[PDB]
Amino acid sequence: GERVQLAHHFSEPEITLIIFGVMAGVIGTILLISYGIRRL
Amino acid sequence: GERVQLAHHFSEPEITLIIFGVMAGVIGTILLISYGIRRL
Amino acid sequence: PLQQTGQLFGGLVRDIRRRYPYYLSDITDAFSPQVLAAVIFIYFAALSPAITFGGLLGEKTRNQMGVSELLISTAVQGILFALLGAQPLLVVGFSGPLLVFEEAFFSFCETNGLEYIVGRVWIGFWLILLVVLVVAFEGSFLVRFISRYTQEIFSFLISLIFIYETFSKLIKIFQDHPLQKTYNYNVLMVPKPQGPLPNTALLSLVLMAGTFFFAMMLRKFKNSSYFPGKLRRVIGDFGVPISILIMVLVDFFIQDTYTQKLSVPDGFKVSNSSARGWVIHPLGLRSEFPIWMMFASALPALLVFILIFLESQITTLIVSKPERKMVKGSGFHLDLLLVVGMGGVAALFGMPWLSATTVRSVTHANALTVMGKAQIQEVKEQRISGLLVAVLVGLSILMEPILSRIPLAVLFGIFLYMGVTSLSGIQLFDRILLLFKPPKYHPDVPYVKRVKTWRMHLFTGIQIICLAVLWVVKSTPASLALPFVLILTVPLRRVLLPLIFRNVELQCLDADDAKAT
Amino acid sequence: PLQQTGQLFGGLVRDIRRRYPYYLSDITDAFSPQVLAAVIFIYFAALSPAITFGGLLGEKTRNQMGVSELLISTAVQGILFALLGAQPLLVVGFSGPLLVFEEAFFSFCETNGLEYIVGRVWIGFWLILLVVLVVAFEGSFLVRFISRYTQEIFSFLISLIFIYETFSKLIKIFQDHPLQKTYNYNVLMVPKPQGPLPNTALLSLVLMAGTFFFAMMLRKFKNSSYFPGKLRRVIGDFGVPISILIMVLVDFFIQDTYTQKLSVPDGFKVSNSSARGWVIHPLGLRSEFPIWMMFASALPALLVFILIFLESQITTLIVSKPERKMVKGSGFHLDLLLVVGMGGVAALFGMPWLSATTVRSVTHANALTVMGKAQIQEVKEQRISGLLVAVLVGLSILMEPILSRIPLAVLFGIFLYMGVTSLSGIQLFDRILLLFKPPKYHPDVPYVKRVKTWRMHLFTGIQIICLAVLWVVKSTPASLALPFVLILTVPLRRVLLPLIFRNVELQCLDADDAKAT
Ligand SMILES: CCCCCCCC(=O)OC[C@H](COP(=O)(O)O[C@@H]1[C@H](O)[C@H](O)[C@@H](OP(=O)(O)O)[C@H](OP(=O)(O)O)[C@H]1O)OC(=O)CCCCCCC
Ligand SMILES: CCCCCCCC(=O)OC[C@H](COP(=O)(O)O[C@@H]1[C@H](O)[C@H](O)[C@@H](OP(=O)(O)O)[C@H](OP(=O)(O)O)[C@H]1O)OC(=O)CCCCCCC
Ligand SMILES: *[C@@H]1O[C@H](CO)[C@@H](O[C@@H]2O[C@H](CO)[C@@H](O)[C@H](O)[C@H]2NC(C)=O)[C@H](O)[C@H]1NC(C)=O
Ligand SMILES: *[C@@H]1O[C@H](CO)[C@@H](O[C@@H]2O[C@H](CO)[C@@H](O)[C@H](O)[C@H]2NC(C)=O)[C@H](O)[C@H]1NC(C)=O
Ligand SMILES: CC(C)CCC[C@@H](C)[C@H]1CC[C@H]2[C@@H]3CC=C4C[C@@H](O)CC[C@]4(C)[C@H]3CC[C@]12C
Ligand SMILES: CC(C)CCC[C@@H](C)[C@H]1CC[C@H]2[C@@H]3CC=C4C[C@@H](O)CC[C@]4(C)[C@H]3CC[C@]12C
Repeated sequence: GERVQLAHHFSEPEITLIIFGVMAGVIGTILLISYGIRRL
Repeated sequence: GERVQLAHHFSEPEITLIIFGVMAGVIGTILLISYGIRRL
Repeated sequence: PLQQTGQLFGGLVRDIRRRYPYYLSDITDAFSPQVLAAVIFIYFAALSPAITFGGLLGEKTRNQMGVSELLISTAVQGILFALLGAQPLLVVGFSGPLLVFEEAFFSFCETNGLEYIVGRVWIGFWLILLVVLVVAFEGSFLVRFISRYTQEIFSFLISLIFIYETFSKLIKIFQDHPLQKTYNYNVLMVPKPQGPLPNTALLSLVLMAGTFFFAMMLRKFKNSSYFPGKLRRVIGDFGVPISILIMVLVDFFIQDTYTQKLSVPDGFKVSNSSARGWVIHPLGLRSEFPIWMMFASALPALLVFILIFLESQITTLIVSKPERKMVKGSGFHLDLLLVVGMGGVAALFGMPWLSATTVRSVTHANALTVMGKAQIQEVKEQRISGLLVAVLVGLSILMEPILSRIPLAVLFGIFLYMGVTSLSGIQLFDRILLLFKPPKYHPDVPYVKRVKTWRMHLFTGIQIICLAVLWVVKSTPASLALPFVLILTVPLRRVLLPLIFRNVELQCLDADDAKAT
Repeated sequence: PLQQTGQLFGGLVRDIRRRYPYYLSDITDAFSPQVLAAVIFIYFAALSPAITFGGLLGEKTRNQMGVSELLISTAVQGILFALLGAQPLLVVGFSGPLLVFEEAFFSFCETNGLEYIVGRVWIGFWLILLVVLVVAFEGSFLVRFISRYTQEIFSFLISLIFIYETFSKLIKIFQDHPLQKTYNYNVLMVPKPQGPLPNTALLSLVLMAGTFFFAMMLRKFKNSSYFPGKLRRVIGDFGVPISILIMVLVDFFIQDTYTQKLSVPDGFKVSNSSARGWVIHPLGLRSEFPIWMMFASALPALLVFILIFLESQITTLIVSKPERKMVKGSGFHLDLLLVVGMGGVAALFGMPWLSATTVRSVTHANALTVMGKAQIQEVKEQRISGLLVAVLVGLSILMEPILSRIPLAVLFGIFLYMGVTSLSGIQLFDRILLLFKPPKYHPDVPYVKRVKTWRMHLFTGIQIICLAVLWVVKSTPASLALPFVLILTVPLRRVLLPLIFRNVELQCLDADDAKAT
């Protein structure tokens, strides 16, 4: 980025892909729970 | 008046009365002449 | 009112019998707040031009006639005209053509080594002779040949001149204190600033714009549908005093910035105590007055009589149209006699002769005009308003602490308001507006629904050429020929216009009461 | 548009099918000069608040986010919203509550030793989670309970706030350069003048007043009967650009006097290159970002979502009323999804999140509104205007020599014009005007002819109390609670108001389409 930045295990695209995958998993879990409810 | 003014034989009221009397005489003469015309 | 009886002083007697029966109403009809608001309006509207013309006269004639003499003459003639006049709504005061004539006569007296004030005395002596003959022989009956054409041309020209002078004063203020990057913070202030000062011109512009905006907004609020009707009309009548007070307070609470204030003389004394006294000898002050100039004063007397006659009679025609709901009568012979006789008498005391100014009288009439449920209903025709205006003008010297805190820019905005409001009733200004409008938006008026559009536009354009010609003459050293060129419009209407327009077209376009033939 | 389908993403799909068939018309309907005039209007109307808020953000956050990031985010989000939105008349830009939240979050991060920009990244990440759940569960259907009451209260309050800030900027300009008798002519100018300067505040006031006057006069001239109709309407459409050009030329022809101008950054670079880059690591830039704040950021994300949701949805309700002749439809699900998702994405790049501002979108809708012979005729509903505004905002950095000659006072007059023109369609403003009118002058409208005068006045005064309460909240450090107090008006309409008013009175006073029950 700019000047000196702390070096992490994951780069920015990797960590943002992981965060987006976790968000998508949470959204899918919530939608599946909502689909399960209102039917039984 | 003010400061030093030139001396006159007639004062201001006297000269203005004389001038107004001459003017009134001229006006009366003109009126009498106009009365004479438009009749004969 | 303009009929010829054939009797000596016939018009003068008829004027007295027409208006003086309404003398009791001319005092009891002033008991209303609108009259007081009109008094407050016309007090400034007549005082400020009086101060300006007195200063100009003092600077141009070495203070032989100045602010004090003009103020005293205005007060005396206004009081006498309000008490004895047949059209009390006229405001008699100094005018531009009078200043031009005074400049020319002072130049003539300086060139020939004559006494200027004594020459004025002899002119005033010759003025009394002319007016008495004209009144006795009913010379005011020639005013009936001054139709709506000449009246509206004169009114539009005079309003344009007033607005142009109002803007030129602001231009002069901006020029005297230009917007500069740096200024001298130590500049002598007495009697006037000797150098440019910061924030002066911009504050003057702000004050003028705010005064005009507040006056116009309160005038629109009068006809609006807000507040109870009584309170709404009371506030609308006092729109100009409220705007003046607001802008005066605004300038008062800005201490640091300098703005020019109203300046009045210290006391009731002649402008130059080293030149003349209160009564000027007709035979001369320092040197004996020559006999030849006593008879030679008739031609300047003729010019002054022509100027005063045209101004006063056209102003009386404008303010006393039947469409203005004036149901009390106007006297052409009595007002002319009073004005010219008072001028001739005040010439003896070294005081300037006055005339019925058009803008001030039209503003006085409009400030007393009552609008009913858009439509003119009545006019507060009374003598108390003009009498109070003249009394306050005379007392303006003694109320210096009040006047010394009033800026000129406030009065500039008031002048702009007067100029824009004096154009309401002029059909020439209405037909000028129709030049920029499509024909389908033209109003339901006799000169539109009975005349072709291009014919009306050509008739308006002929009037515009006359306005340009009169404007050019004013901007020339021979500006005293303006009354003659103005009179020359009457042959244009009565002779040349029928050669190109039909009788019905001229009746619709030039109507004495806006009638459809 | 506000119906509940019961299917996941049901509102999102219906909004797409409602508007995207009109996508071809969304380009062809913009081939008109009024669209170009609206572009020139909204470009400045969005650029100047963007510059001001960017400067304030840079001052309040130590340049972590500043003018350049805000401009880039505004351009990108405006382009993507115009290309993909369902109501393209909305203007996406920064707002005051967002600035307050940024202040609070920067203070919180400084107190707890947290990296501000990484916290913003995590909040924006939490923002994307909230909007997807709301859109999928049709959470945008709850806006149907926001009737005319809350909408008009919010619009009136926002317009009053805009006018108040516009006047306070001029007050601050006057305070920076007070009117003084003496000035220091040796004042440093770079970067800004460190001392008072003459003729500055007065010239700013003159420029603002003249800009407002010209804008209002051209707005009147649009509906006037002068000139040919096509040319007159073309001139009226370009009234705001014409006023801006006239006042800019007036200020340009005054070289000596200094006036504050627009200030854009030199290039497309971050405000502080020593703090952050274009892409911010979610794990931290300098210090390791703790895990607990990654979950604790949901509550500030909830607050941001509430603010953006209320602003955008109430603005969409205002701009899409049936009385505004909107015949193309609006999307409450698609627009909210796009706005919040783009804000969350831009948060990852260290750029501010945006919302559909009320005043800018209302002005954009009004600038595209076609007026018939009093009655709204149609609205130029198209995507080209907002796209061009966003493109010009992005290109504002490259055109500094053009923007550097435009004073802020001209923009102040333009903002005053926007504020006074944003109160047209609000019935609350109309009923406030009826408080100063006699009952016989009230118009023949359903909320007057079916409701007693004092009942309507009490109903209006209840809203005035809500306006005062909302104004007091903004003047407190807890101004982020303004959306909650605004929401509290919804129970007032449906719980407390029926306890004092009849059903017909509430139907007439709070009508979805201004009907007589
Ligand atoms: C400060 C003012 C007093 C504050 C106290 C507030 C209390 C207060 O002022 O009510 C009294 C009065 C109500 O009485 P009301 O409406 O009957 O009075 C009518 C009103 O004066 C109209 O203006 C008149 O018509 P116009 O104009 O001549 O054509 C009309 O005369 P007419 O033709 O029917 O015979 C009058 O009847 O005022 C109002 O008009 C309401 C607007 C008040 C707005 C006040 C906003 C401040
Ligand atoms: C600068 C333009 C050229 C100048 C050269 C001057 C020569 C010149 O401009 O004449 C052409 C044209 C005349 O044609 P015309 O009067 O028929 O034009 C009408 C006019 O445009 C109205 O505004 C229209 O109504 P609206 O507004 O849509 O409701 C009306 O349409 P409609 O509803 O009846 O069907 C039009 O018919 O101009 C004018 O409009 C007169 C005022 C011009 C003012 C003078 C220019 C200052
Ligand atoms: C008052 O009048 C006197 C004389 O009429 C003026 O004195 C003259 O001033 C002008 C201007 O320089 C010159 O002609 C002479 O200096 C003076 N001439 C005589 C004969 O005295 C005096 O200036 C006037 N007062 C004011 C204020 O202008
Ligand atoms: C850009 O950011 C740096 C730090 O990231 C700022 O430097 C700080 O400035 C403040 C203001 O006095 C002080 O805390 C220190 O001088 C600096 N702190 C550190 C840790 O270096 C810098 O001021 C920012 N740039 C601007 C224009 O504000
Ligand atoms: C029109 C008015 C002014 C009247 C007409 C003026 C003529 C006809 C009259 C009126 C007053 C007269 C003057 C009155 C007094 C004097 C002083 C005397 O020692 C010589 C004659 C002389 C100078 C007169 C000359 C003629 C005169 C000027
Ligand atoms: C609402 C959105 C942001 C998703 C919810 C965030 C939570 C559930 C998840 C998303 C991604 C996750 C991170 C992914 C990777 C790592 C690196 C590891 O060395 C420490 C834990 C850490 C830092 C995780 C912490 C928990 C985390 C932040």
